[PDB]
Amino acid sequence: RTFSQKEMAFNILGLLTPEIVQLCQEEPVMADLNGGLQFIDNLKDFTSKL
Amino acid sequence: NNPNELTIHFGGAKGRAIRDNYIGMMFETILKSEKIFKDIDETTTSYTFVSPTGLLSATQFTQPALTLMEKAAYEDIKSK
Amino acid sequence: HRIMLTNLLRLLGAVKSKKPTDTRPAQCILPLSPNHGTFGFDGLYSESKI
Amino acid sequence: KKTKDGWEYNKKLSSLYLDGLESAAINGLTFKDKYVLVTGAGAGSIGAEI
Repeated sequence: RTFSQKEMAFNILGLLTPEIVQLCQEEPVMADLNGGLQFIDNLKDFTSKL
Repeated sequence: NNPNELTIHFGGAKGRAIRDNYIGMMFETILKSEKIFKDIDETTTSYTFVSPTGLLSATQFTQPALTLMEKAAYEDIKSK
Repeated sequence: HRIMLTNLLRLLGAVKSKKPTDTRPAQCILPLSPNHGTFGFDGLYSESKI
Repeated sequence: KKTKDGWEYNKKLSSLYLDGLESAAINGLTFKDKYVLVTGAGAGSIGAEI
């Protein structure tokens, strides 16, 4: 899937939650907000094809 | 400095330990066990002390400061 | 690249230098990318993101 | 070898590289007609031995 600016902002603002804040305090947080794009083989070629 | 305001922050492990100290502080009376800092809990990230003109006049900070100035003067006197 | 990486690290370092307190960390929301060079001609964008 | 995501150890490529190393160890390695540009090859460095 592909996000809107509002959706991405909601995701990051949730990443600014108190729970993720303390999580970052105790341990660096890697938040994959990619909408499943990592599972596409040859993303550049597929994008150019589309 | 005698700051008018002073915010203690509870971020990181040291912050959690300090918050635990503040939470464990209890005002036992006759047996009731009301907490000194009722507004501090596990979900609080900070606590602010409030004074009208300066925190050095506050009882919690005045007493340690005065006890300590007297102790330090007496210990320098002892060293002499 | 300077904007995206070097001055970013300098901003974080300046905040750290300004903080003598150790109990109020600043949460740095790094805009990481899932695509480090897989897409086409982007200059040093992928370099900075990785 | 790069999988459909990241880089993981590969048996075939590793065996090829180690076989090349074995060949270089026994018979030596010719670099004739190889035009190289090496930097950071001062005395007491890996580049100097290269």
